[PDB]
Amino acid sequence: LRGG
Amino acid sequence: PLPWCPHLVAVCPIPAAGLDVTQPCGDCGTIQENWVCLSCYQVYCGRYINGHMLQHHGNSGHPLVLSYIDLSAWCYYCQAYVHHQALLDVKNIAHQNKF
Ligand SMILES: [Ca+2]
Ligand SMILES: [Zn+2]
Ligand SMILES: [Zn+2]
Ligand SMILES: [Zn+2]
Repeated sequence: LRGG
Repeated sequence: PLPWCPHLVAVCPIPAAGLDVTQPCGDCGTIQENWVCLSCYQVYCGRYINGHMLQHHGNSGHPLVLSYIDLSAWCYYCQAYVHHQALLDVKNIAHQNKF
């Protein structure tokens, strides 16, 4: 769930 | 989550041609979890796939990227999801292409  | 960030200034106009949410990663060609860069509109895979958008960030410094899976926008510098009415159009254009 960290973006990018 | 952030309701604004100082990197929203870097967001460029949506290409006149629009978006393609099924576009493959420009480096590995996967279709799994791709993101689109809100500065240059190149498409690369997420950091849980092969990390090519992260690589793109490293090469370009472009801050904000949009997920083709759930239409969340991530800022690499703020290290957070950002939601703001400046992103309304791009998310709608992506949504419309997706559905
Ligand atoms: Ca198009
Ligand atoms: Zn890739
Ligand atoms: Zn870019
Ligand atoms: Zn930011």
